[PDB]
Amino acid sequence: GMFLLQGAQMLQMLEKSLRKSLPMSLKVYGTVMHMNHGNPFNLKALVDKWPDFQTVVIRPQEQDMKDDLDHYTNTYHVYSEDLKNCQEFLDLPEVINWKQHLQIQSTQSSLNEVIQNLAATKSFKVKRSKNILYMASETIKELTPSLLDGKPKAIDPEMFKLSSVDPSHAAVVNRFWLFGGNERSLRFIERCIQSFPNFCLLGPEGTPVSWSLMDQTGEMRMAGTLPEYRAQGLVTHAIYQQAQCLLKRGFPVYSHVDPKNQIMQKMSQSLNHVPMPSDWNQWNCEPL
Repeated sequence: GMFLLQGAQMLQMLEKSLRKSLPMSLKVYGTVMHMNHGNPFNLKALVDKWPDFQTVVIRPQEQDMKDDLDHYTNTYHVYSEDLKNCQEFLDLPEVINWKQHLQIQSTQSSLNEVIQNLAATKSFKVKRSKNILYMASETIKELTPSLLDGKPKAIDPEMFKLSSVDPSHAAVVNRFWLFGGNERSLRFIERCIQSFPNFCLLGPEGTPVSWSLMDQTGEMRMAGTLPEYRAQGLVTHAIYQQAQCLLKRGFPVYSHVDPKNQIMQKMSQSLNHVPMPSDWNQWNCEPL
């Protein structure tokens, strides 16, 4: 079937039900926690059955998804306890509109089978990004304790000053983001700057030299450093502060790393972030 969740009590019941599917449900779980704290991206949660759902999809509002090319807006967060149910649920046009350029995100790699099946029946092509999921040790201990000083090196506070990311910083974030470099990615970065608590280190003339952001899933993302300032652990500082902020507010701290990126794996380990067994996935889908 198809049921729309509404209000704090249902979103809390969904969070509780997803705790035993961590870390595979983490991409959804983080999104739902941020939906329950002001729903800044104006998302909605769909399940196939309630309360005993098998598949959950977080989607945006139809009337916000006007640009068929804007896969940053057209993002769906999925977790399923049964791949056949999942395929039947993602087959419903009120759940996912496959006629747009879209992204599916999940910490559950097994969904690949479902998405490759629908690629044939809904006539889309798919490109998959698969990365290493990292979680803070504090978040593992709170959420998945059965799976279980991390402070950055001191830097000169006269040279580098911790601030928030300003909207005027969006273009530099966009320039360095692996998934950015265009106007659609710039607008998405600007929505993350408006919506969430992000950190940067300012150098000469309040130019950002290193930055840490997060998106509507709660994941820490879009972090970067100007090339001239790399190898001074500036990015460790912005990420450390962003994580401390989220931990103090009771949110999960998690991120992902390209398995080829040795520097960012070592940076994450220096903060006591742990690689998890369930990969981070994004499927970019567009009509043939």
